[PDB]
Amino acid sequence: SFHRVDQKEITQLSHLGQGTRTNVYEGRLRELRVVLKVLDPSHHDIALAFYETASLMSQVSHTHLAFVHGVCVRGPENIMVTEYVEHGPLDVWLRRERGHVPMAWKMVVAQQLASALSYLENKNLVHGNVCGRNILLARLGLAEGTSPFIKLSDPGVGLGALSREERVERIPWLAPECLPLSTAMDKWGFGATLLEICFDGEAPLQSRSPSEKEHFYQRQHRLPEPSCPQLATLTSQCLTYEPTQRPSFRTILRDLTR
Repeated sequence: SFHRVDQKEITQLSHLGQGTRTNVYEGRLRELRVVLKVLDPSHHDIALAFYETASLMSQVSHTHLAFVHGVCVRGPENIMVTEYVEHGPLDVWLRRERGHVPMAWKMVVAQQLASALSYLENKNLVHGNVCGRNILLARLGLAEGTSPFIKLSDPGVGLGALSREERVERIPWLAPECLPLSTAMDKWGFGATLLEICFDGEAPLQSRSPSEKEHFYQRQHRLPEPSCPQLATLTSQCLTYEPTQRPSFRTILRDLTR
């Protein structure tokens, strides 16, 4: 159950990057500013999972969830059409602007992200790809008199269909119980994303090889506590290996607002 987008209705512009089994381009939709996520040549089950993401994210709404417009099926190309959010991914922005972003700014985006994930929890819908790359900046909020505004993008190809190798590369955003689907995984993803934001877009463990990322989870080592000193109790509660011990998003949002 998703919108079929006819190929006459879209224009493809420049290449922005590569997502999980995708090439991502800027585009136009007749007009709206969009991103075009072109799937790799794939087995039908990967294409199904791609369609499933588009279907689920088409039937939810939130101020801090980016729009999904539909899928264009050119034969045998599959292209998801989604919102272009003006200032792009949070991780790249933070790295370019590092040492100019105050703590108070970071508290605002954490609250906004927790709001969106509170709604998804209430809807009992798994995201499965909460990370800096999928947080998009609609307003910058650094100028005097302003505050930032973010949007969480769709998860792309559903986590359930990816290979073990791909799951290892998503450490430490990936919930440990997903290494060998519940809404509990998104608590861990959220916690990992808060560390990423606090470290100015440098996630922990990203200078290490895949086998060393996996080994860290095998031993069950505890991730570092944030440079944002207020957040430490919260990130550690989110990043606990036992999923049932992680707090609800009602509790997370409540604690962040004060």
